[PDB]
Amino acid sequence: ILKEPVHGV
Amino acid sequence: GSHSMRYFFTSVSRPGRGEPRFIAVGYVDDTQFVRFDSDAASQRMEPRAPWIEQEGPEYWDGETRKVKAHSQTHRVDLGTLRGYYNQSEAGSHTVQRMYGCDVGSDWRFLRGYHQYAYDGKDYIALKEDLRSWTAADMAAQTTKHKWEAAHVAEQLRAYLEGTCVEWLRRYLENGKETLQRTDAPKTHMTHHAVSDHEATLRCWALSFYPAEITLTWQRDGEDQTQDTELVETRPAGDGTFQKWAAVVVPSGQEQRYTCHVQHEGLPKPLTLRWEP
Amino acid sequence: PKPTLWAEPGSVITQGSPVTLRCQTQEYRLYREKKTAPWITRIPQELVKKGQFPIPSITWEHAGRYRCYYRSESSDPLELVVTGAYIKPTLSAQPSPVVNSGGNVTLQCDSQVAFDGFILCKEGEHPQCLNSQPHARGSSRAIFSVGPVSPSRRWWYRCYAYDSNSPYEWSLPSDLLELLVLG
Amino acid sequence: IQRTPKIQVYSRHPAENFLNCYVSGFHPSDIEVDLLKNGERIEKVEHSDLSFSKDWSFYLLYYTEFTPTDEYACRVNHVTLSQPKIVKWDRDM
Repeated sequence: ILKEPVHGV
Repeated sequence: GSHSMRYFFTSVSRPGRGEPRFIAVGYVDDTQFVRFDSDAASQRMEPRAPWIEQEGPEYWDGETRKVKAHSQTHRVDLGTLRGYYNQSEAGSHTVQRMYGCDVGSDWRFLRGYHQYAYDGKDYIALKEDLRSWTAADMAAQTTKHKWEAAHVAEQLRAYLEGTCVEWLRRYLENGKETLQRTDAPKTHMTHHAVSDHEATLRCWALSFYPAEITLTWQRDGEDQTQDTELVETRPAGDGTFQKWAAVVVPSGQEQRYTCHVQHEGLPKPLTLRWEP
Repeated sequence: PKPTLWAEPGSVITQGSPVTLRCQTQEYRLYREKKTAPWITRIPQELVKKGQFPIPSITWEHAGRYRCYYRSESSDPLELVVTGAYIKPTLSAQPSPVVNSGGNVTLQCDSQVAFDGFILCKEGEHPQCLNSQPHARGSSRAIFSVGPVSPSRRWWYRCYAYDSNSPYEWSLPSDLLELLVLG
Repeated sequence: IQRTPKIQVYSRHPAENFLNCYVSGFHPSDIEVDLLKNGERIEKVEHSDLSFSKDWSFYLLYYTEFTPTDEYACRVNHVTLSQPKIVKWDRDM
């Protein structure tokens, strides 16, 4: 699956 | 034995031309199983493997909210990045980002990884302990700070050793015949003529998986190397892979040669002998 | 009795353009080392007779070494260079395009494409070059010491980017960099 | 730091089908790939999803069905090639 949350640089 | 599920993300700004394009692609080893593409009529994360096909809504709903999320967070990084570098509007830029986790011959985790890069250049990767970062680049700490700080390497360290590996195993099962099985390399040999004195000898290897593999020439049991063209292991286009290693040989001496092939899908490594 | 192998207008043709090879009986063989060149086999016998091997719109495919013979002996090698395939690199004069009459200087063919080999040819009358490599590792920027100059002659240049893994495959030449010799 | 792509015009299987143009190790992504028969761009050009390596250089795959029968080649124009690099399918590379 997908990691979350994804963070902005 | 060992396996690995990992993701690829790539947003690429296109000034004027509306919003930047975003692409997400998933792999378990060398088998693609999901994808995203802001330009496709789908607007949803899509299945590319029979074994992921068998995942109910809960899955495809979630994966879309998350890719979407990813789809967005990068969209901004793209300009945020452009700031850190102060770059004009007229001119595209590419933000990449890959991450995945591997597992030893026991499916109990080997290692996790998470890297980022702006414009085909390493930007900030996650150190191997998965608690620290490596911001190779000056105003790349601006993100290193926001992260080593906000504690991402923390709850990200939880994903890699957690959910990541867990789902990697779930997939490994649902896709036993595809994922855990191999496709030995079908091989043959071509002999093109160069001239009166020389002639090339090429050793092929088609329709095989994993894409991992080695190919070498042994003239009289003396491996050759720098003088051996070696195309990158290329995608057959049907899940399998092909690769060939050719060598320029003295015309009338081919019999001396033997091709050597190694591949997880081969019990003993095969030693193809040009002239038996 | 090996013959003379040349080209017209000669080798180093900018892609898209045309070039022709030549030799010296009536028996004429031609071959590209390291890997056959199929275009040769397509030349009408109506040419081999005379020993003429034409190229309409030259492309990297051709690019490579070539020899001539017929049995006899192989002619001296002919280095066929295709140019203007890849994007152009930028030519700079470190640190001033302006040097005093009589002085060593420094040219710097910098490139935006990842490449590992460069050439520098004085355009000012035929072109005469010099090959070079990148001193940095992540960098694809080559350097050339030059001169010593003098006003008694115009030192103008252009450069090329190529990948060692296809040498007869060059980039477009850079904009002509004219030098300014004083005193 | 841009970079031309590694081109490979090859068939899924040998003469005894599908036509592949494999562009790899290239950067930026923005790329143009066309499959062509005797010179005419082929329609229905199918492709892989964009992806890349460790060094970040992308890699793609355009493929169409066909037969080893007429000329064949792959047209390609990146932002690294002034004009489209074409590549004829060598039955044997």
